Amino acid sequence: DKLNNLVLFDKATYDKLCKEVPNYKLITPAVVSERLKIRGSLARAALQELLSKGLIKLVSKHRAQVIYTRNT
Amino acid sequence: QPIKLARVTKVLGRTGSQGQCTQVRVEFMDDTSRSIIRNVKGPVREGDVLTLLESEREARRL
Amino acid sequence: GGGHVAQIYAIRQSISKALVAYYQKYVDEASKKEIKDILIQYDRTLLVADPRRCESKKFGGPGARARYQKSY
Amino acid sequence: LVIPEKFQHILRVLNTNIDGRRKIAFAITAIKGVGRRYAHVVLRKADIDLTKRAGELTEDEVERVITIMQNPRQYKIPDWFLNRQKDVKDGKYSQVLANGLDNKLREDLERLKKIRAHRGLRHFWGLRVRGQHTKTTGRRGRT
Amino acid sequence: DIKLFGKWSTDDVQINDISLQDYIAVKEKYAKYLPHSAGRYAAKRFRKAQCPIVERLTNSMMMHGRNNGKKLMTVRIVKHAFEIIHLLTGENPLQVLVNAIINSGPREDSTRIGRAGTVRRQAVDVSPLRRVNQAIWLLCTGAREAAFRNIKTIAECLADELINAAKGSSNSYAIKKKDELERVAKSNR
RNA sequence: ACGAGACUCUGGCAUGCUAACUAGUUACGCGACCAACUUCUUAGAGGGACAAGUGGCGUUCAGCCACCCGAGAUUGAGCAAUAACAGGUCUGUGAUGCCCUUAGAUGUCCGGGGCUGCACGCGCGCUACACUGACUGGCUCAGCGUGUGCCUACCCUACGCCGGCAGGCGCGGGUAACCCGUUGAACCCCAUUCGUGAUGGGGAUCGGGGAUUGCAAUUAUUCCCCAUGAACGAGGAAUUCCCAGUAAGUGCGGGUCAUAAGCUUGCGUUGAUUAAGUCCCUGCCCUUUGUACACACCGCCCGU
Repeated sequence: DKLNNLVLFDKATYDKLCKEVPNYKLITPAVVSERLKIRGSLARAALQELLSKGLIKLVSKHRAQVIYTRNT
Repeated sequence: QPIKLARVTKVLGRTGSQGQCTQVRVEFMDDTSRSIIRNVKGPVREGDVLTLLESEREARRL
Repeated sequence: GGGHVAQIYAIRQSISKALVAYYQKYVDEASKKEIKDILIQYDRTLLVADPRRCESKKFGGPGARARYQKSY
Repeated sequence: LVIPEKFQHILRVLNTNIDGRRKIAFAITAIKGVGRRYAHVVLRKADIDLTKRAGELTEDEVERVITIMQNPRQYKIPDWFLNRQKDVKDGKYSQVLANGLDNKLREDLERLKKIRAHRGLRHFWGLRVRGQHTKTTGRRGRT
Repeated sequence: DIKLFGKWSTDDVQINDISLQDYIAVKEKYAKYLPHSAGRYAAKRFRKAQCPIVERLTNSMMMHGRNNGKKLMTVRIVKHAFEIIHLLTGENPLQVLVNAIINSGPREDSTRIGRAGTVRRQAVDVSPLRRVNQAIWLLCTGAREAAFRNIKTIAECLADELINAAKGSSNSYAIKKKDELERVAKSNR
């Protein structure tokens, strides 16, 4: 009974849900997985792409909850 | 329903067909100190402080 | 030695005890009591390990206290 | 970390018709000869990693696995990876496909019934053929 | 430089009263940086009462037969993503952190009457520890079932666990179950 | 005067003691600037704990409760009072009292049917519910113990034929803290993982690769893999065991033996929800009481 979410990557729809994570007070893979009801691995990939963009620093790794933070 | 601090003076014992309640006597410290008895449950150690949220609950003995 | 609770917390037992012996045999007893008191007043469980050990398989049962099922 | 592949509401591999609800690449129970250590070995031999995004995995890797299983005897790779090996009627391990065919051949019960043996009836009644004890324990098999 | 943890301290948290340390008691060797102090809480009664409620909270998830007692589990749970939340909050979670659970607590449980009759229960109480931690035990079951066959899992409930830990106000769920039972059995006064 | 206690064995503790060429090591030490009077393991003449200190309950007695201190504050077992029972054993014993069958001696001889059925007539047994269950093989793990001629012909095991390892054959060591072995096809963990539970998560049979080599094994000996999908997540009436290193999970070793275990006897390893109570059920004991019972309530006993 898994829900149906829009996962297709489009010229328009792709750039409408990727800029909605930082619009929340509590922004963690746990909060996103319990509230927005999409895989937490997608949120982990999103924060990995943010780390690739160079605005944060990776500290440690885990299969569920990873550590990515900043000191600036 | 006031909150009163009382000290256990003596532990009487248990009751029930198989034993499921505990009896202690608690005395008030700031309410014109007098001796009131009340049944109790769980670890209520030797002369600890039992909190009375009410001054009317008694222990029906035997 | 294998076992986390064994060699861990034994590293702290060793640091406390080596400090104690060093200060006692080298400088004085007063500095020993001060710093040792700090270390072993942070926690007690250093100087004392659990005396608990596996106990003998007893009489007519699978283990120490469990007994084989009785029929009538 | 992006891929231009499009989500496919209908996907077809081996003409099976089963309820597609969960993820893929280890729910390949519909595929008969891939998975676990052998598939891991093949994928590691192909020199691929796990730097992509899970959830959306296509089926090309397992297609390549079956392609290599089409000619598995050329490279002398350890040959205890097929299901029915050293069977009569051939000295090799040929190809078969489609469901409704494999589950029967998991029990090749024609010659062992033809020989007038207790083995045919031991296998046929759904009972033991090696002797699993069936009076107090050992009651599973029909419920 | 005797500051508790690496972040807290014992020099600014004062109540100017020495009668209300029944929930948080950090004044002696019992203060713990990380709760993995080993020990046996079933050796004698009044010893699981002597537990620090943080340790009882985290350990009392030792239920099922396969996840029972394993202290590596609880220490990993309370370390993982707690290390994250400390640097991710910055502000004080103290408000909710105290203000849901640690005075959600009930005020009375019940006991059996006479020698027979399973239709009502005589209302009693305990000095708050046993009743609060019985609510905590039913909350262990409740938070489990909020994870057990559910969506929010273990090793990620750190907010709610700090709530279940700290100090004094009312928002809980299994505790209001206990309060429904409270009123029902309290109709016998 | 016995029994109880004491006692014996066993665990738990030493900046102490007695010393080890099988554990353990210091600046005229190399194979490396580009023969420490003995302590971790082993085991001995000793020490240590006494309700001893404090507080509170107790004709201020015996003692009880709690608390420091402490390695440890009712701490595993063994042994265990006359009378008892027609309890079991004559199939453990030229241990042992005679009424008394048969030749088809309850002797031999890899010899030889069953019992290894399935409408169950019963009893002891073989088994864990999710990021906890198991794989990355990416860090030094445990035992408790066993191991080769009076009999006797039967011991425990360290490389290669090589499919992917016990292993059909050559090979050495160990009568053992010397070898197996710092216990040679094992943690429970984990970059094969479950996003909310029939999937990857724990196996309904049942087939191949070379089988340890036991005439037989099937009418009891002998590996993991293809993922082939089994009410796939707290259980008629009745109930058995259990209070901290209980239970339960888990493997290992002894006995039986041909390395024959699903049995038992021990051993570690992970590790514990509940209870520090009661006499309600089943019983037991220290009293008083009743009895027409004494083969002792399964008694005795009344009625056409």
